[PDB]
Amino acid sequence: PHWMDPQLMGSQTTQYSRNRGYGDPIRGDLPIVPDDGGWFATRANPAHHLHTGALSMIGGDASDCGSTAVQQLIKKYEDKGCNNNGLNVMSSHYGGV
Amino acid sequence: MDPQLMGSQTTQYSRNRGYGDPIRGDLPIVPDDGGWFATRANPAHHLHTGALSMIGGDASDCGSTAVQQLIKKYEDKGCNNNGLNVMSSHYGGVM
Amino acid sequence: WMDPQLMGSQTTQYSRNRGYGDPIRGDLPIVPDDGGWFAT
Amino acid sequence: VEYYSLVQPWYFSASIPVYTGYHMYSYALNVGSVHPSGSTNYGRLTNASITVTMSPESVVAAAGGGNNNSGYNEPQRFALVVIAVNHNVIRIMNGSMGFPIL
Amino acid sequence: ATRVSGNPAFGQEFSVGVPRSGDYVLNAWLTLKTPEIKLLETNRLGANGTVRWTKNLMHNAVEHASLTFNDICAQQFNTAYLDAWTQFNMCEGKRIGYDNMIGNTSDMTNPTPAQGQDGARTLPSKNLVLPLPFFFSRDCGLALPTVVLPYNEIRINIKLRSLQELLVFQNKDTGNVIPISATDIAGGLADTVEAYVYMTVGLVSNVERCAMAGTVRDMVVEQMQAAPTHIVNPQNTNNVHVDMRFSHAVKALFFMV
Amino acid sequence: GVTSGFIDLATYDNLDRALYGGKDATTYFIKEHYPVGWFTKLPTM
Amino acid sequence: TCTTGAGVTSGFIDLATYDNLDRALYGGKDATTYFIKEHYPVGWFTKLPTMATRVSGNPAFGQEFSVGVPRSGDYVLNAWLTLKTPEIKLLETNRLGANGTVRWTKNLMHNAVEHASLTFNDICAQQFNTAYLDAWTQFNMCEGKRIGYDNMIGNTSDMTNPTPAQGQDGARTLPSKNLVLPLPFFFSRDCGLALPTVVLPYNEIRINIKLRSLQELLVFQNKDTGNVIPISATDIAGGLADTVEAYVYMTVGLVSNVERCAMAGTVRDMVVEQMQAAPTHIVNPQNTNNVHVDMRFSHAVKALFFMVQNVTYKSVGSNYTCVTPVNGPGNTVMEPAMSVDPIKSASLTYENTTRLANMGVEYYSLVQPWYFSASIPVYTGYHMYSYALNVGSVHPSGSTNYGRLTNASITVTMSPESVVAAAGGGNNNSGYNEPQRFALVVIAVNHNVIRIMNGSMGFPIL
Repeated sequence: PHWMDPQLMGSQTTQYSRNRGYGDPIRGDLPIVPDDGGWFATRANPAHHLHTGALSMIGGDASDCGSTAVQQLIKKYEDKGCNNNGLNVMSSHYGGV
Repeated sequence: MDPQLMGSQTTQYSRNRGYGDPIRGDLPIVPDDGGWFATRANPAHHLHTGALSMIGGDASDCGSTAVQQLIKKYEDKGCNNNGLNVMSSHYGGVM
Repeated sequence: WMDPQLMGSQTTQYSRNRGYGDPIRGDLPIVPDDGGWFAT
Repeated sequence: VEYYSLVQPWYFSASIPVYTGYHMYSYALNVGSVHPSGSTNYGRLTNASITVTMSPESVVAAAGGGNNNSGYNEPQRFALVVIAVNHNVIRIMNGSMGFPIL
Repeated sequence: ATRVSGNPAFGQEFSVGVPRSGDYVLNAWLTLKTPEIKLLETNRLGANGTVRWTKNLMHNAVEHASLTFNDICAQQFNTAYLDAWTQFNMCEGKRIGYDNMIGNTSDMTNPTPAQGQDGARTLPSKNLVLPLPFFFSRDCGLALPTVVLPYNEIRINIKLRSLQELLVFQNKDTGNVIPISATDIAGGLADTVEAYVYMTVGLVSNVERCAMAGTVRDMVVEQMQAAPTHIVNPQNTNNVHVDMRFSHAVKALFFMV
Repeated sequence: GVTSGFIDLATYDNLDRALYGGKDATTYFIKEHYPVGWFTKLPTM
Repeated sequence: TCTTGAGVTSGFIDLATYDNLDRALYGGKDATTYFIKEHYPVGWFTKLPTMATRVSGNPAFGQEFSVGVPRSGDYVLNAWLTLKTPEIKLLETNRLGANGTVRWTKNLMHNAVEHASLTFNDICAQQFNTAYLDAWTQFNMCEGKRIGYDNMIGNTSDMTNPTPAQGQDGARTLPSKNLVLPLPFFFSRDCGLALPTVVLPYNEIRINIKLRSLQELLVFQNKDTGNVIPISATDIAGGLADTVEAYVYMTVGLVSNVERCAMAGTVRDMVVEQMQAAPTHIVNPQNTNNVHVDMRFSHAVKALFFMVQNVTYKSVGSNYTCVTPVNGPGNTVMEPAMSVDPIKSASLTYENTTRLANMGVEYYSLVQPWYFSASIPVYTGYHMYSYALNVGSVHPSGSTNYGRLTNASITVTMSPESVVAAAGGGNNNSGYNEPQRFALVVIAVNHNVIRIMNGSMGFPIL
């Protein structure tokens, strides 16, 4: 039952450096391993030097959802084979490169 | 007329596709059928696929879930002798 | 109490749609629409 | 008329109007409640009517001849309006919206 | 909101679509900027003529406001229903705010004499907001699954009223009202009006946003039914019988002459 | 737009997990409905 | 039939109307019914008021006094401060002479009560001031209690009525009546959140209140030109009473012995709401028409209350209008010819990502309070933006934590009325006769978690 327990009882969240602000809010910072040494080797901490981005929750394409279930549904549903009353249409792919 | 009949044309999206979310694609919904007040909408030109494929994708190297291991591995963690027991912020994202 | 009120049984009452029917000869016997989508 | 004007809003509403008119009769315990309360559907009911008896002030103001800055300097006309509020059910499935009861 | 049908003008009807990219739309309000009114010395009533905005500038000039899906008439509200609802279900504390935000500021309803008279006050020009009462705006638990409804087209149609009946032209002596004319006021009557529709959307985490997909959902909503108006002549008769006809489970009946 | 919505959705931490989140966390925009009794009322002298 | 006075058959035809649509709403074996209220037992408890013993000096205007919270109870759930105003007697020998009036400032309480803080041992857990008090009382005010609150805190049309000198027609004495201000705290927000004095035997609970000097509480107006100058001891008879008597009354509760020892020795987590104020920023509409303020907050903010406060005269307070009030007819204060909020439009930016565009001032003034609050302010100013569905609800709703958020900024566009009132040139009794100055204030309300264990409190997340 010491005095001033509340100040020393608990924990505080990590505080980020001013460099973290420049990171892309949507796309997380690229994972780059820091270097060490005694010659101009900055030992910056990625924990408060990297930005995780906003993609972590929105992305994932687990089973349904995302940009794969809709891809499969569109590919299955859109019709193929001749045109008859028309001039033929090709299937446009929405994949990445 | 041979050059005209040669080849095809790109798909024609309906005006409803322009109201969708451009960043993240809208949810895949199977259209209903029937002869009573049922619309046979075509998802191919009625849905928006979003942009979660060109910039998105959980790559082996890139990805927030790939930076997570780096952050945890290089985090000091434990209890320190010169601070106030800094707590590990957890990103996750499970609602 | 409540015996006079709950002893009886009221007669059926028809909707206003029946008032437009043919009095001399009745309407044709047709089954009604049943379903969970725009079904009366 | 004071019944609909004051007594009904006192019990089955969240407020009482501050102007003349606006007569209410509610079958539900709370008008503003989204959750359904007591109500009678008029589709199964046969024809229903409302009888209204008007005040002598209206009949003596319908004819003109009033002096200046009295409001009824000219003949006055009236029109009765009736509004009801009802519940309904909406079903969402297969990316479509529609009533399941029609 | 991206307007795609017509243009906002007094006396015309314009439609606005409800876009996706939200998850649950739960609030909609129409903002409209009133013009500048300046009485002229050439009015027919001359000195004995005053011009003032009508009572409930908003809740007027907005009638037959409808919400529809695809091409089916879904729900509608009008002036009398708006007045009854805002007179009966008004929450105290917000009453002053509403009676200041829908007009009725005692600066637009105060008569203004002509230019040559002692009172040369002009009717101020400002913008007013009317929150559209819809089933989704009634409660936070009722919201449109916009992502789950990609195969429809939600439309909101607003039909404004002409500027002729929005301005009361009173006579200072006999208390008579006559229709306004373009030459009565300076600058004419601007038929075009400046107005927009704003909506509030909600965003949710994907893990449940697309876990709620592919399901059937049921909602309970409230609509109105307005009987056609009946002309009443107290001179001939004192008692009037009016027969109604409604369909669904009526909750309450509002009436007034 | 919705980029700002994504930005302030991405702000998630331990306090946010303590307050919101969880598999059993009841969400808004979805109101459960339960049946009530069937009754009627009318004034009487 | 008959439909006599005691008629009941008319409802049977209404009951008969039940087919295919009311089956979904009513009916069912599991359907609940009205007219049968379920009764459940509750706890056994009593409550009574209790004086709080002073610990640091005596109350005095312009000074700070501290009072220790009375322990040995079971739960503390109300606290309020009562203070008796002095007696004001104008003198004909005042500096302003005949053309001079003295009156109490608008909102006498919420002024001379600032930096009201609650401390556990030697660490602060909550602190509020004038701006937060005004915003909260204008946005979360239950109707019917407005007149009572006005009588409690001043502006009762009697304290703030200008009084001319003794030799003039108006020689009324300003009454010396006691005023009561409830203290909004996390334990006072709801009865569910109450301080466990039985579970806190080791911590010491203290409340610090700092008053304001009497010089900056009396409006010394000029009768004709509407000029405000600081008051002096020789201006009024009897001098200035620097020392005043003030009491803090606190309500404590008691619980049954069965539950007093049942919950002893447990780890408890409580969710509370607190405030945090951005540093003031002087606004000069003459140079630039836009003003940007950086918001640097930490925890899960719930709403942001902002306004622009006229700061021309220190004597006048709670004036968020471009023109200061002046004396009017009938020895009553009246609003000047023009009285509008200096804010025209505002926007929010998240590091070059504008979350909220250049929306009009009427949005924050009317649309936001009408949807996500319990009341709409009746005075000009007091704009808000709430991330939560209901501000007044203690239960957490939608919110964002600024700790992981980058530098956020708020931008405001000035108004033509403010930019013309900033310079002088106003005529007599126009209010803006002298040049006007404005300042911008930003308030944030956020959530936090407090843990009780081992007979002590603390913040597990800091």
